[PDB]
Amino acid sequence: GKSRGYRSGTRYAFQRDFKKHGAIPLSTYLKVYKVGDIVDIKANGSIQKGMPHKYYHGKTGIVYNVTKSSVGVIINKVVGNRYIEKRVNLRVEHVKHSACRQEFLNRVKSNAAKKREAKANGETVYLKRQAAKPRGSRIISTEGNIPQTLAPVAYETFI
Amino acid sequence: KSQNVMRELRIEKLVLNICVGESGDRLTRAAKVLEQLSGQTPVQSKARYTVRTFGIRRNEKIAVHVTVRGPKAEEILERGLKVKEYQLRSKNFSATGNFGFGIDEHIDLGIKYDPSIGIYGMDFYVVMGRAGARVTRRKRARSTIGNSHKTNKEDTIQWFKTRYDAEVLDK
Amino acid sequence: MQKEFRTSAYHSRFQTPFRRRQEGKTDYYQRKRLVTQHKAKYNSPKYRLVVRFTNKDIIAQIVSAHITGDVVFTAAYAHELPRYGIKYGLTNWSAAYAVGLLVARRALQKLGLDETYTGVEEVEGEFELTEAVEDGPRPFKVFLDIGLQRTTTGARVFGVLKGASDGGLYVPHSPNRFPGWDIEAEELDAELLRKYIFGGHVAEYMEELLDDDEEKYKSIFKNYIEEEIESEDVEEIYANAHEAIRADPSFKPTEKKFTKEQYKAESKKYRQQKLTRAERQAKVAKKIAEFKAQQE
Amino acid sequence: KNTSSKKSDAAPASADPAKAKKK
Amino acid sequence: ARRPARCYRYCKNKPYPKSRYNRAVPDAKIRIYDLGRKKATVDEFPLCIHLVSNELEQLSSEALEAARICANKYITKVSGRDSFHLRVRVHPFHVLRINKMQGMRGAWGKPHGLAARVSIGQIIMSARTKDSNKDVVIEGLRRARYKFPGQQKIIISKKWGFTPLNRDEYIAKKTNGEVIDDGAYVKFLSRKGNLEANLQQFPNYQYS
RNA sequence: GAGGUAAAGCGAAUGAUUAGAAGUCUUGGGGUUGAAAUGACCUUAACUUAUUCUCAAACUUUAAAUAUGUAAGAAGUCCUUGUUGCUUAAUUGAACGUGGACAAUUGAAUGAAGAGCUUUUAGUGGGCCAUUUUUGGUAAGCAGAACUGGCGAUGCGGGAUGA
RNA sequence: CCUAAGGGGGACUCAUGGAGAACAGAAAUCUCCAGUAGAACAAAAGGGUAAAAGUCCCCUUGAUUUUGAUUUUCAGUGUGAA
RNA sequence: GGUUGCGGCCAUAUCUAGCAGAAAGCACCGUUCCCCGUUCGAUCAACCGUAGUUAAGCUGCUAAGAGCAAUACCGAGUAGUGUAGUGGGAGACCAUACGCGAAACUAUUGUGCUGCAAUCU
Ligand SMILES: NC[C@@H]1O[C@H](O[C@H]2[C@@H](O)[C@H](O[C@@H]3[C@@H](O)[C@H](N)C[C@H](N)[C@H]3O[C@H]3O[C@H](CO)[C@@H](O)[C@H](O)[C@H]3N)O[C@@H]2CO)[C@H](N)[C@@H](O)[C@@H]1O
Ligand SMILES: NC[C@@H]1O[C@H](O[C@H]2[C@@H](O)[C@H](O[C@@H]3[C@@H](O)[C@H](N)C[C@H](N)[C@H]3O[C@H]3O[C@H](CO)[C@@H](O)[C@H](O)[C@H]3N)O[C@@H]2CO)[C@H](N)[C@@H](O)[C@@H]1O
Ligand SMILES: [Mg+2]
Ligand SMILES: [Mg+2]
Ligand SMILES: [Mg+2]
Ligand SMILES: [Mg+2]
Ligand SMILES: [Mg+2]
Ligand SMILES: [Mg+2]
Ligand SMILES: [Mg+2]
Ligand SMILES: [Mg+2]
Ligand SMILES: [Mg+2]
Ligand SMILES: [Mg+2]
Ligand SMILES: [Mg+2]
Ligand SMILES: [Mg+2]
Ligand SMILES: [Mg+2]
Ligand SMILES: [Mg+2]
Ligand SMILES: [Mg+2]
Ligand SMILES: [Mg+2]
Ligand SMILES: [Mg+2]
Ligand SMILES: [Mg+2]
Ligand SMILES: [Mg+2]
Ligand SMILES: [Mg+2]
Ligand SMILES: [Mg+2]
Ligand SMILES: [Mg+2]
Ligand SMILES: [Mg+2]
Ligand SMILES: [Mg+2]
Ligand SMILES: [Mg+2]
Ligand SMILES: [Mg+2]
Ligand SMILES: [Mg+2]
Ligand SMILES: [Mg+2]
Repeated sequence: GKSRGYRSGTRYAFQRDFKKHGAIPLSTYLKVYKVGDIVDIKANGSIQKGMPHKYYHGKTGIVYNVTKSSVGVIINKVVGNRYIEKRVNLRVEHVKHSACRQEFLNRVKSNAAKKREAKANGETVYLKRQAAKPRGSRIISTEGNIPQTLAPVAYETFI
Repeated sequence: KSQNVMRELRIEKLVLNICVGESGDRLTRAAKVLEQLSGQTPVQSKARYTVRTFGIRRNEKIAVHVTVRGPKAEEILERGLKVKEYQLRSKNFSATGNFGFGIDEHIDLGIKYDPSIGIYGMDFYVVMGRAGARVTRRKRARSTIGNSHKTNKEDTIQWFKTRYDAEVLDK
Repeated sequence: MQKEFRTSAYHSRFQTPFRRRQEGKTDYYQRKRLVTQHKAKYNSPKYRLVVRFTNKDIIAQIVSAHITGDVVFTAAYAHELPRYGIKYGLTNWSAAYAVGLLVARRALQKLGLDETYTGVEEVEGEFELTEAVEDGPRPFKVFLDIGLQRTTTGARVFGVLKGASDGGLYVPHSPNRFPGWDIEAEELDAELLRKYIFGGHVAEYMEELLDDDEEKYKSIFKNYIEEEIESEDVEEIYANAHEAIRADPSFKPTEKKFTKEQYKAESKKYRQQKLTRAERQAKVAKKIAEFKAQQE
Repeated sequence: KNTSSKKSDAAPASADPAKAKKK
Repeated sequence: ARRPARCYRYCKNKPYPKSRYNRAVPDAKIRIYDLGRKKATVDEFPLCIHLVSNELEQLSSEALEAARICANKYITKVSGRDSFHLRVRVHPFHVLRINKMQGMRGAWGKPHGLAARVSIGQIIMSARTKDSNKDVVIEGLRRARYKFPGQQKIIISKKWGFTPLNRDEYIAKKTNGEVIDDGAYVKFLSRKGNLEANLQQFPNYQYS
């Protein structure tokens, strides 16, 4: 007999973290979610109402609806050869703001401040990010660092 | 300082046990004797589980006990120490500073005998404690009592010998 | 031979509760229920009336909760009452009513809701809730937070409740936990509530004890004896205070005999200070050496 | 009249451990 | 009854131990793992010789018992029953299955025997004895090698007996008072924990 | 962001498991009894303490690699104040807006015979093979899954010959 | 299977061990201390739960009405369930 | 800086054993007419702040403490693993190549930080 129930295979996924069981710290209930916010979904095993399905555990999406104790999140789920918009109702215990917004919103502010300062200075500044490039030339001083010559060591048994 | 007023040993409570092995009228009579002696409605204890050998079943009312505190506890206690001629054992004192003994007839205590009631033996246990035990029993900010403020076996035995001029043998 | 319980594995796998639960001070079940706000009322906070009783003081605070910690809006303590004319019995049920009214009036003054939402100016002890004024801003809403204190009919926390309700704050409540509620006949004897508001029970105790055990009235109610205040003039003590509380509910801080820095330096004079690593190394070496004396 | 109430969550059992005549 | 061992040589299945899920498992033929003078102190038998697996393989409990008896017998024959302490270092916890005891329908097998799953470089047998008994103990192991499938190497340990210390580090730590006897084994001094208890347990501790 | 597989662990929980050692008032027994005292002794067995060998698909604190969700702007960021029967104690907010500011380095790489959209219909719905992960089985040119690539549907050069 | 084993509130803390109390003993009842859950939660197992979701008490019927949206299985049809 | 009330993160905060703690606060502490709850004013309820105490709670310090946290020319570029070959080996398995890379262990260091309000020698 095959078993494919709603919470099948969630033995470890829906567990609380080790030494992190019990009551929810109330910052979870004090956070404010607005329509358009990006939130990660991670199911709390101790709150059984409003739990996401195991598919959305570990997924990240956008809030589209705000209710008394829950938020609505839009997830794009792959079904065959296209994506389908899934609209999941989640209590805020299973939701956390995505930390990817605050870095990108910070890169926008930093770009704006430098650009307006080069404009103030009558100069130019380049803002496109670049991947790490190969390192330049350099000179190695040997004062205190004359090279030590190594050789492969013979075979030994240590038991 | 070890000689502080608030370190004074004193009785917190005395608990009265009659473990009648059966149910019905006899247990009711034990409750009546306890109500006579203490002046308070006693409480009936139900078996926590069933034993056929003892003739008890779970939730069958077997025993009766009552808790008394204050001056009355001292009076009932001295009435019971009179039956023992003021001579307890070393073993009778627990490591937590509590002590107890057991009488065999309740008319030796000094109450009227009724043939209908009969005689019940009775079991006595005293919970000793200094001031400040409410710390471990209050609702808000419950904590433990520090080790020096705790009641132990030796302090209670010495306190009992001094306050009652009795001897605690150790056979 | 029994098993040792406090093993190293026992300490390793132990999960400490929240710090303020292990102190036995916060009921986080009730706190969560009080604080959480409808998420569609996005940043509008819910306001709590925290009421706490010490052996000598009544603390009443209006609090809103935030992620960095709770923030006090206003606070009224029972030791402010001597300014208003109540110097003794700083833990009456009536002192609780006075503290609630004081914190209510002070909060409405801070907000600007004085002429509108005065409250029950003629206190007869009847159950009543502050109704909003039509075509105007709603009254300041606060929910009572009694903490760990048990809810009993006749408790002092509901004295702060009734005072704050009469002070103009809208605090949702029912009268069945007030003194004077008949549980058999589900109606409130408002006469007995008015009695409790103006120290009637204490006054009845003064007259009844002086005429039975005069010596005991001399020990329990000394301060009343040295002020020549009898039972018959207790009601006015609160009634005057009430008026004064409504006349100027503003907070006056104690003139400070010292500044923060002198207090800090004096307290800093005490408090043991941690030993340096070298110090404890010398200490351990000394103890190691001093263990020789039992080689036998 | 008044009776002690139950505190032990092992309400549904049968006998008890610890019991076993051998000890 | 018993199939040839070639049918169960390789670790083809996941570990299948006795558990709450299979209970009707026979007992391993090997029950005895320490032989010779197992109560000897650490200084009596300084020389250690291991029989090490050079194969990732399964060894039956039957083979373990046979090799153990062979080695024990030879060494007691040549050097005496009190000249060594032999220890078998692998325990057969993996249950083998047999099917017939129609066709392939419902073919989940029943417990048939037990085997130890050994790795490359894993020690199978350890023998602590005196040095003068080296050539004896080695030949005792060389015969036992014949009862096993695959390749095994006889390696003389650099360490003192069954301790994790080399034959030189043990002498340094012993003359420094950091080692005490515990019957057949020893306890080493720790520079962590209760100072008084550590000092009490090691009176001869020359502190630095 | 999520994960609980490889590995690792067992003087960490659970469960399993080899060996001694030191101790304890229900030591579990035998033995030397002294006349009986349960109060010693020799012993084996229990427990307790600190150690020791070996383990887990349906154990686990930890915990990869590979694989996996989101974001990387003009539909963006900020300022001001309009609408509402929703919301706030509110002149507080929510959503959607008017007006204003930030100009081609408009905010990573690489590519893009361009992107988006619609209708209609065929055949097919027995599969098999190779590497690797993997289950049952002693195993099978056996049976069953995972990813990819293939044969089928494909000739050509090589493997003599061979899907 | 359950008028509670549903709903709300409140109070309490469970398994187990040690030390103690007439008959009473390994197991009857009482007391203190310890006690991260080693228990209990109808029924398989897993997850979850400690001023509770467990034990006890009080009051109840939200196991009610109208229909929409969504999640799982999915063709993104139905049914069940949420 | 101490202290109280309400807190955030939830052991660097816990556990065990000692010792110390000015001021204020907190606390233990005294009493039972009244509201209230108990077998028991022990808990809960109310009153007094009067008769007493820092003994306890609490706070701080001590401990080659247990536990916890952090760091690393610690272990270890080890185990494992993505990719490759008409590589080795009868096989089991192993080496090499381009990449990623643990856990245990060891050593060292640390033992709450902090928001709002009030108060104090
Ligand atoms: N091991 C046998 C002994 O050593 C020598 O024998 C040598 C060889 O005969 C023997 O080699 C055999 C080989 O014969 C046979 N055809 C193939 C087999 N795999 C090899 O086996 C060898 O190598 C494998 C590793 O590949 C090892 O696992 C195994 O232990 C080893 N014997 O192993 C030795 C070298 O590896 C002596 N000639 C012989 O007399 C003696 O018994
Ligand atoms: N970052 C510039 C972007 O321009 C885009 O589009 C711009 C235009 O391409 C687009 O078209 C606009 C049209 O909307 C508006 N109602 C009239 C206007 N003439 C058009 O714009 C264009 O059309 C003409 C005619 O061919 C061109 O010659 C000329 O390039 C330009 N004026 O509208 C925008 C200008 O109003 C986005 N729509 C705009 O939101 C965004 O700011
Ligand atoms: Mg439900
Ligand atoms: Mg509550
Ligand atoms: Mg054959
Ligand atoms: Mg799994
Ligand atoms: Mg696993
Ligand atoms: Mg593994
Ligand atoms: Mg590990
Ligand atoms: Mg283990
Ligand atoms: Mg370990
Ligand atoms: Mg174990
Ligand atoms: Mg067709
Ligand atoms: Mg078709
Ligand atoms: Mg076919
Ligand atoms: Mg066909
Ligand atoms: Mg075909
Ligand atoms: Mg081809
Ligand atoms: Mg060809
Ligand atoms: Mg060929
Ligand atoms: Mg239920
Ligand atoms: Mg119910
Ligand atoms: Mg409750
Ligand atoms: Mg356990
Ligand atoms: Mg257990
Ligand atoms: Mg619609
Ligand atoms: Mg559907
Ligand atoms: Mg459906
Ligand atoms: Mg179903
Ligand atoms: Mg439903």
